[PDB]
Amino acid sequence: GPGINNQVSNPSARGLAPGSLGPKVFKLDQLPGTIGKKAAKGASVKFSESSTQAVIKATYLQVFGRDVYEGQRLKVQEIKLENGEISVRDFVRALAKSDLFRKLYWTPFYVCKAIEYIHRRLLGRPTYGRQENNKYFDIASKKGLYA
Amino acid sequence: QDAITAVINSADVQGKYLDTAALEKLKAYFSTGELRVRAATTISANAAAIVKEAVAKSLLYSDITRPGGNMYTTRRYAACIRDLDYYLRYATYAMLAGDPSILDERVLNGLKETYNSLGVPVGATVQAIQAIKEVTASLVGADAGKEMGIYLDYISSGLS
Amino acid sequence: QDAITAVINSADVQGKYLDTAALEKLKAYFSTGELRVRAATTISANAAAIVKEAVAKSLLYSDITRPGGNMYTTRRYAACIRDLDYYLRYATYAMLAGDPSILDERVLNGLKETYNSLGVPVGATVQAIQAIKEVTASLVGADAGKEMGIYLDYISSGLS
Amino acid sequence: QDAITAVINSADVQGKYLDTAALEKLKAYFSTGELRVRAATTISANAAAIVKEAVAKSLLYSDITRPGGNMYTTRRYAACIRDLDYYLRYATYAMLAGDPSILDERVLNGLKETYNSLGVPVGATVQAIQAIKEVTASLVGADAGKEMGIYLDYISSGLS
Amino acid sequence: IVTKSIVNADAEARYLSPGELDRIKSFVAGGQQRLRIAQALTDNRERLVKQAGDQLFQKRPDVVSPGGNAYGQEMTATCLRDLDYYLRLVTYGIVAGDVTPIEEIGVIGVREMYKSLGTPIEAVGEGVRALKNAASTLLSAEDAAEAGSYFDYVVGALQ
Amino acid sequence: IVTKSIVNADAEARYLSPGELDRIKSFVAGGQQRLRIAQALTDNRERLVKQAGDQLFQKRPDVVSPGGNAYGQEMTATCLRDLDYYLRLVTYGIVAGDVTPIEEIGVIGVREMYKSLGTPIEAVGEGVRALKNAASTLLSAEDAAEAGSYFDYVVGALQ
Amino acid sequence: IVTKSIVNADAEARYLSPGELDRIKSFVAGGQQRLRIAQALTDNRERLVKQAGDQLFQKRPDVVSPGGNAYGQEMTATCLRDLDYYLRLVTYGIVAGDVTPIEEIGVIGVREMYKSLGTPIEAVGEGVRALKNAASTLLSAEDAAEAGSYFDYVVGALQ
Amino acid sequence: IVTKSIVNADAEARYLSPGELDRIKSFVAGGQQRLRIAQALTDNRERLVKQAGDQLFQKRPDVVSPGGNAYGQEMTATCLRDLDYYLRLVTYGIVAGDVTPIEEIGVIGVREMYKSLGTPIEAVGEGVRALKNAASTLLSAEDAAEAGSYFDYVVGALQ
Amino acid sequence: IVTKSIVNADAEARYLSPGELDRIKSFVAGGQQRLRIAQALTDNRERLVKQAGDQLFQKRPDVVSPGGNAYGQEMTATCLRDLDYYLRLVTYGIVAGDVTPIEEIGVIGVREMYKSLGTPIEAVGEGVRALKNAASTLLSAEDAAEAGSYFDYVVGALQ
Amino acid sequence: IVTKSIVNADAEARYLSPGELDRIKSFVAGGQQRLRIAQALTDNRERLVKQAGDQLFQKRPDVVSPGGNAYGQEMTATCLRDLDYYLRLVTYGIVAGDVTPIEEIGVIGVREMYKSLGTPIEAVGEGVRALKNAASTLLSAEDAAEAGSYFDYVVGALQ
Ligand SMILES: CCC1=C(C)/C(=C/C2=NC(=C\c3[nH]c(/C=C4\NC(=O)[C@H](C)[C@H]4CC)c(C)c3CCC(=O)O)/C(CCC(=O)O)=C2C)NC1=O
Ligand SMILES: CCC1=C(C)/C(=C/C2=NC(=C\c3[nH]c(/C=C4\NC(=O)[C@H](C)[C@H]4CC)c(C)c3CCC(=O)O)/C(CCC(=O)O)=C2C)NC1=O
Ligand SMILES: CCC1=C(C)/C(=C/C2=NC(=C\c3[nH]c(/C=C4\NC(=O)[C@H](C)[C@H]4CC)c(C)c3CCC(=O)O)/C(CCC(=O)O)=C2C)NC1=O
Ligand SMILES: CCC1=C(C)/C(=C/C2=NC(=C\c3[nH]c(/C=C4\NC(=O)[C@H](C)[C@H]4CC)c(C)c3CCC(=O)O)/C(CCC(=O)O)=C2C)NC1=O
Ligand SMILES: CCC1=C(C)/C(=C/C2=NC(=C\c3[nH]c(/C=C4\NC(=O)[C@H](C)[C@H]4CC)c(C)c3CCC(=O)O)/C(CCC(=O)O)=C2C)NC1=O
Ligand SMILES: CCC1=C(C)/C(=C/C2=NC(=C\c3[nH]c(/C=C4\NC(=O)[C@H](C)[C@H]4CC)c(C)c3CCC(=O)O)/C(CCC(=O)O)=C2C)NC1=O
Ligand SMILES: CCC1=C(C)/C(=C/C2=NC(=C\c3[nH]c(/C=C4\NC(=O)[C@H](C)[C@H]4CC)c(C)c3CCC(=O)O)/C(CCC(=O)O)=C2C)NC1=O
Ligand SMILES: CCC1=C(C)/C(=C/C2=NC(=C\c3[nH]c(/C=C4\NC(=O)[C@H](C)[C@H]4CC)c(C)c3CCC(=O)O)/C(CCC(=O)O)=C2C)NC1=O
Ligand SMILES: CCC1=C(C)/C(=C/C2=NC(=C\c3[nH]c(/C=C4\NC(=O)[C@H](C)[C@H]4CC)c(C)c3CCC(=O)O)/C(CCC(=O)O)=C2C)NC1=O
Ligand SMILES: CCC1=C(C)/C(=C/C2=NC(=C\c3[nH]c(/C=C4\NC(=O)[C@H](C)[C@H]4CC)c(C)c3CCC(=O)O)/C(CCC(=O)O)=C2C)NC1=O
Repeated sequence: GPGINNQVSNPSARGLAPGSLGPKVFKLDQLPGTIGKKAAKGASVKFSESSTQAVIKATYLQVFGRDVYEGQRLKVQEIKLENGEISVRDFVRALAKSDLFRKLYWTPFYVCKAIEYIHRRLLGRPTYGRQENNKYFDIASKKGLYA
Repeated sequence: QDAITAVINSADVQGKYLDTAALEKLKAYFSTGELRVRAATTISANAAAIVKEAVAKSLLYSDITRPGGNMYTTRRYAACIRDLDYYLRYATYAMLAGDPSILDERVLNGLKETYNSLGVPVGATVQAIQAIKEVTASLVGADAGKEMGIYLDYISSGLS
Repeated sequence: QDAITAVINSADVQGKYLDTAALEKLKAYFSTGELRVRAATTISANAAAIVKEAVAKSLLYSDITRPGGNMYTTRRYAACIRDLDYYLRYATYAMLAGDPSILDERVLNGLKETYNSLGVPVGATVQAIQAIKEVTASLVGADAGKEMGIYLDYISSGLS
Repeated sequence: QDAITAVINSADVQGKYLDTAALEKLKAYFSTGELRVRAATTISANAAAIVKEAVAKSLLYSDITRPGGNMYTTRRYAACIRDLDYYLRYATYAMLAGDPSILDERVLNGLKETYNSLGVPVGATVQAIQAIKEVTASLVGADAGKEMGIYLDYISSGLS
Repeated sequence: IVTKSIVNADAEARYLSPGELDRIKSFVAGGQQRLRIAQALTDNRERLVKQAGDQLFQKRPDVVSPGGNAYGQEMTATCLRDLDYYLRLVTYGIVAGDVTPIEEIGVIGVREMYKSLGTPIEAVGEGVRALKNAASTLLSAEDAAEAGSYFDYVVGALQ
Repeated sequence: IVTKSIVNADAEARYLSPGELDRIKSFVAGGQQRLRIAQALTDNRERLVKQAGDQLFQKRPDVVSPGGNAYGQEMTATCLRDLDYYLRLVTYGIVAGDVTPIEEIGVIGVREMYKSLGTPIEAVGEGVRALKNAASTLLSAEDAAEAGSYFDYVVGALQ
Repeated sequence: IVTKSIVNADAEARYLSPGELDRIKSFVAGGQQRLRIAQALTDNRERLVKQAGDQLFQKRPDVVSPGGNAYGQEMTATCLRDLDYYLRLVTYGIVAGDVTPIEEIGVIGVREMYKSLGTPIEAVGEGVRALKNAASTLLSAEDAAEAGSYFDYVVGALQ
Repeated sequence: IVTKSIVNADAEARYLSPGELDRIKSFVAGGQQRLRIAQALTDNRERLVKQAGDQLFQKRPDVVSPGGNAYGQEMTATCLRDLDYYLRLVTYGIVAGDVTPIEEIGVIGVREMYKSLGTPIEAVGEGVRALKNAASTLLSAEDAAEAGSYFDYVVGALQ
Repeated sequence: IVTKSIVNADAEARYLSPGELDRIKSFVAGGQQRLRIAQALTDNRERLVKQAGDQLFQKRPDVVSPGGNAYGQEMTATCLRDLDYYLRLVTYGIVAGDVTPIEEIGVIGVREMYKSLGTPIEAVGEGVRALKNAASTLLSAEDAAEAGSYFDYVVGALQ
Repeated sequence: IVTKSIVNADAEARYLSPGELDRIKSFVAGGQQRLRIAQALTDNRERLVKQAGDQLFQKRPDVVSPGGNAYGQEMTATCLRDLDYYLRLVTYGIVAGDVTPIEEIGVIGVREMYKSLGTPIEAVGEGVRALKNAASTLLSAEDAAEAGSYFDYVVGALQ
């Protein structure tokens, strides 16, 4: 991203844009199923939904890193997010507590390596020092990966 | 949704193809689309001046901009400017689509509950949108002005 | 980066304006963009057929898909198809950009580290990318197959 | 390893005899060995002139040779000349072998560890190897300069 | 192309760009030729669908084999109706300029559908490729480039 | 099934709860019947692949037909080799007691593999159903139930 | 504008949607007019910097005044060099078709630079407005519109 | 018919016969109607060629099958160009009255040619038969007998 | 032979001395004869192992005798497979021009392997001598000399 | 070149490998061309020293200048005697086929000798380059290549 809003620099510029140097972000807009007020609901095209499915694609793309195989998409949380109740951060939380995420990034690796890699995926930045590290590792020692 | 995609969706619910009635609707949409493009340019020219003239005509020197009003605070005044800037921009989008359903789905989904919960007055917003309608009708022209005013009045009726 | 963005950068770091050689480079890019777009369209047509034909040419019925080989397990076969689809897709992006920097930035960055960590055979990957290049040069024609094979051979040379 | 030894190894680990594709590879190597030997001779002619021209192109009159830079001390300047002579000599060996495995085995093994331990700047080294590649591609011709630049870019890519 | 431009300028906070207004102007200028192409494809519905389906059965005899899905008169009639549906969506996409009508009517969930129907995807795709070849032979040359590139989107999106 | 309970109690910070110890003790008790079932399916493999190819090529003749994938002796030998692979993974799942070491090698990426090989997945599911029928004829009732368990998992997985 | 669509479709796992291909084809068509506009602004640079300094120092005389920053020949030469830099970045943005390679070099950190140089940013915005007026006088109507596009972006950016 | 009569009287030592001069007189008398038929066939070039080629692909889908020769837009364009060439030679033969222009431009060595091109002869012949049927439907009745009999020579000479 | 000169000049800090470049150029010249000799030994592998087993089991019958190692069909098949391995390594050494890639795979630890397998090494040396005699009968004089070179190296190595 | 292979195989306990025997046989074959090249450089020595002094003193006039070493008739005679010595060692290296008997007499300690004589080594390298150019003009193409070989070694050695 832009240099000037380094988090060490501007603790007042954390919710800013990523600019054009950073990767492109995804906001869930135009939630499908809200089609006006007046009675209708018999359309075909409904251009909003084709743009909402791509947010669901990018969520797998950033938490898992790749696209998931066809037999392992989480269809329940997919249609629950499309319905309108579960939100994007709720979908990321329910995705990172799946069995595939556990058997890919918690089961084959060391505890501290898996904690650091989960910080690379979810928060999107490496952990600063030890101040975060047997903090999240102290949390891992009482309730586990879910905590 | 455009006017084109609305025509296609209506024919698709019927299950038939695009014969002469739908084709004549599409020819009508193309003929108005030329002046719609020209109006989009002349609206994107001076959107800031349009919002400035609208708030100077309607909202300034009243009780809501005085201490004890909804537009007193500096962040509240900036939110007012950005909301009127939105109404102009989305009325431009709904003008170019020739179809107000994208405008409805975009802002009239939740702006009623948002202005309910925040305590924002509705009628002052309706007056401000009407002032935007007068300023854009004076700036652009007659028929493109009323084409803009159709969707601006759609916004003002959706908020009420 | 682009070829346009590379030309602009090379003119920028000198403080130089756009001289006639840079305008020649940009006009050559604007000449070649026609077949660039047509090639990218027909490669986006049948990428799965290209990957299927490439594994049927190079990797299938070898010892690699036999037990003991690296493509024996079915998750490893799916990972092989994924890696070949990645090579073809990023070669399409580098062909349409006209600059191989996205291959260096997104594919070839830490790839030998990964392939030597997992024990992935490198020479079989190079031969698979070669079979990809032959199949898409047959499918798209020689004139765009040259530019496709340039970036696929770039991936093959950086991999080795 | 060689290109000959790599072909023999790839035929050996299958238990395969020398089929016609391996004989094609060996005959292509026996065709290219002429210009390989001539290029190695003229690079062994004036290696010191190549290193001198490369530091005069890239590293000299920068902040790197100024105090504070990594080439300020005269033992560090001598170590810089030594490292560039190493890159050119091992690129000559990899060019005459026709296989970059000796670069992976003797140069690129623990080199990023050393350069991050000593605080050696990596990007200036990459630009110095680039200037080496341009000087020797000018000196030897384009036809052998391609194969020289392949292994010098291999060193540059593994260093980064 | 108006819906896609509007939603793309909707994701940003700004209006429609001059570039995008040039895109809409060029789309309006080419719209009459696109209506001519839609006229030809509407009036050639029968023979295009039948030639494409029979080219498919020449290429792929597995579907009309008795182990296949399209075994029998009724099943093969539904096969030709599927090809009719896809040619109709191709005409919609040629008229609109977007592929959002093709997508949200016939692309977006077709893999799971044809998996549950027992029908192979690749034979659908080969039939739409046969439609592309037939409509390419019927139309004018760079007009056929226009029609066959939307056909190309449908073919690449089905697989 | 021990790795299942171990990673199950390992995601939590708790130990293995003694109900899981009861299920491990019961699996340890049933392991002898599991080993006899696996050896009975082991020694009679070529009969099962023969009868599976029998019932499949009687059921779906399109793989036999030249438009299908399994046309010719080489392709039909590869087909029966695939059925041999799936019988082998079923014996692994019979010994392991839980479907993890069979899904890890045969299920988890099979749809895209068979899609980029051209073969239909429903014919593979019918082949594993034929394997289940032949092993049901080969075994006793309580053995055929416990074999049709994992065969049923494969048939549900390939669809 | 190609990098914009490429990273735009690259954040998604999807390909480049063919509406983006249409906008790339239209930009490829308009590139010749872009190149002529850029060359016309290229060869006439010193006129534009002269008239921009004219209109700026007529508009704001405090840079001329000794309390301001651009006092003396050296400081006023640095001022016209800054205007030359911004005209150069405007020509880059005219060729590239989208404001990324001009914002990356002239916009993204300009406020803190001009704050720690002492100069006001509003005078720089008035200087780019004077450049826009002089280039509007230099070009034709459809050329001045498309130049005042990117000049307008710089004027909005410096404020 | 003048060239053939002259070379036939050249093989003998004698002049042109009264019978042959009656043949030339009748050919001159019918020549204006033959120019009318050539006028109609010249002006109906497009739709005759396209209808005949599409009738061919309705009859013979092997050529546009992917194992066939006319697979793809360019190959099928050359197919329609071959049909265009043969319709042009048919118009030449209708005008001349001989079949020597048809013969020494397009008949005499066509078997060895289409053998070396990989193209089947019978599908060419079926396409020229489709041209015969289409031009028979366009023209007047015994005028269509005249046109279709030259078409009949081309069809019988290709096979 | 290029790796030999490269590590030879690499232990020193000097470059490759141009006499070594002369020997590399001469090996590059003789590579075509090397490739023909290797292909001639390649295609006639079955014959050479047969005649080597012939001459060996005529020479030393103790491997045939039940106290020896190569008793029975399985052990004699392993014996001829060992001779096949050594012929393969001889072809590798013929191509490489120097005995490094054959000593690295067949010589460097062979004595302790054959000691802990029970087989005598002198019988293996007699087998490679029989291979040398059969290849001397198979090739011309200048080819048999250059093959008996590397065969001679193997015979000296196994002793 | 025979001493090179002999000490090369002598550091090892192995004999001379027959690839080394091949390179000795090839050098034995090329010895006649080596002897003719050496005699042609032998009989024309004073021409080569004259043209080398010509091209050197045209290239570097500081040896002519009184601050340089080769000032006066005695010092310039010693300079041309040094060039005569290096031509003699080049003929020795041409006969021997490998650069050992020329490096042993002219290269191995030359830098400290010329440093403690005051002369620069780069001027000596330019003198041997002038000798190489004059011998390239004196010989044919395949002779000048093989002479410029060892001349090139001396030029690389003096630097
Ligand atoms: C608290 C200790 C600390 C430091 C120092 C720090 C430095 C730092 N300097 C950076 C870039 C930079 N740093 C410099 C600085 C310099 N280059 C020069 O030519 C000058 C010699 C020198 C300025 C005196 C520049 C020019 C960049 C820009 C590189 C770029 O972003 O493209 C970056 C990359 C990302 C960003 O700025 O936002 C970091 C992290 N971070 C820290 O946490
Ligand atoms: C599951 C395998 C596993 C282990 C073992 C592990 C160990 C581990 N022990 C740590 C610290 C520590 N480890 C010890 C342990 C010891 N020091 C001693 O004197 C004793 C010899 C020994 C105890 C028997 C101590 C005293 C610290 C505290 C250092 C500190 O935090 O300041 C830390 C630093 C952060 C933190 O505790 O929260 C880790 C990651 N992590 C793992 O994932
Ligand atoms: C965009 C550039 C890019 C690439 C290429 C990439 C590759 C990549 N390939 C992987 C595994 C793999 N890669 C291969 C591929 C091959 N092995 C072979 O035998 C063949 C020669 C070759 C296929 C042509 C296989 C078989 C695995 C499976 C290893 C395993 O997961 O157990 C992994 C480990 C984790 C995972 O697949 O999900 C990565 C990260 N990541 C990237 O970001
Ligand atoms: C054959 C492969 C190979 C390499 C490359 C190698 C490098 C190497 N470079 C070193 C130091 C060094 N290397 C450099 C080189 C550089 N610093 C710069 O600023 C430039 C970017 C770059 C020169 C182009 C310098 C300046 C030092 C001196 C550090 C010191 O000794 O204080 C050292 C520390 C000890 C020593 O030189 O004697 C090693 C081992 N060793 C190897 O075996
Ligand atoms: C507009 C978007 C759209 C599509 C695509 C569509 C397909 C569609 N195909 C169907 C059946 C079918 N579809 C096929 C298709 C094929 N035979 C093959 O092998 C070929 C690969 C393929 C021809 C392309 C067959 C054989 C059936 C009958 C299957 C059955 O009856 O179970 C059915 C169920 C019966 C029906 O309602 O007609 C639907 C809904 N419906 C839609 O609304
Ligand atoms: C143990 C895990 C595992 C699986 C699942 C597996 C599948 C597998 N099936 C293959 C081919 C094949 N698979 C089939 C399958 C079938 N015949 C049909 O008609 C039915 C649809 C189906 C079986 C009844 C056919 C016909 C081929 C040859 C296809 C070709 O050559 O393109 C191949 C490529 C050739 C090979 O290397 O064997 C693989 C890797 N391999 C594995 O290691
Ligand atoms: C291409 C991107 C780019 C920008 C934007 C840029 C700005 C820039 N402006 C500078 C100075 C300056 N800039 C101005 C600016 C102005 N005169 C005024 O009164 C107005 C406020 C404004 C222009 C009309 C002045 C007066 C100075 C000299 C200030 C000083 O010496 O302290 C300097 C320091 C001196 C120098 O090295 O040139 C930089 C780096 N440099 C760049 O490379
Ligand atoms: C005036 C006399 C005349 C004829 C007849 C003629 C034919 C002709 N047909 C050609 C190709 C072709 N011709 C066909 C023909 C057919 N597709 C089929 O299956 C049908 C049976 C047939 C349509 C009638 C095809 C598919 C090609 C392309 C083959 C290739 O490119 O290899 C070519 C080579 C490419 C070219 O120059 O166009 C020639 C010269 N040229 C002549 O000068
Ligand atoms: C390419 C390098 C290479 C060598 C040299 C090699 C030798 C080799 N010889 C073996 C056995 C054998 N080797 C022989 C050898 C002989 N019959 C005789 O009487 C003679 C003494 C001699 C050959 C004429 C016999 C009889 C056996 C079977 C011995 C046993 O089963 O214990 C075995 C164990 C069985 C096997 O896995 O093949 C190895 C590994 N393998 C290699 O991969
Ligand atoms: C065969 C091996 C061999 C070498 C290499 C050799 C060099 C050699 N060069 C000498 C002098 C010299 N050498 C030169 C050389 C040069 N003139 C220049 O300007 C150039 C730098 C260069 C030649 C073009 C000069 C000028 C002197 C006289 C220097 C003096 O008198 O101090 C001397 C001392 C006087 C003598 O006894 O000849 C020796 C021994 N002698 C040998 O036996």
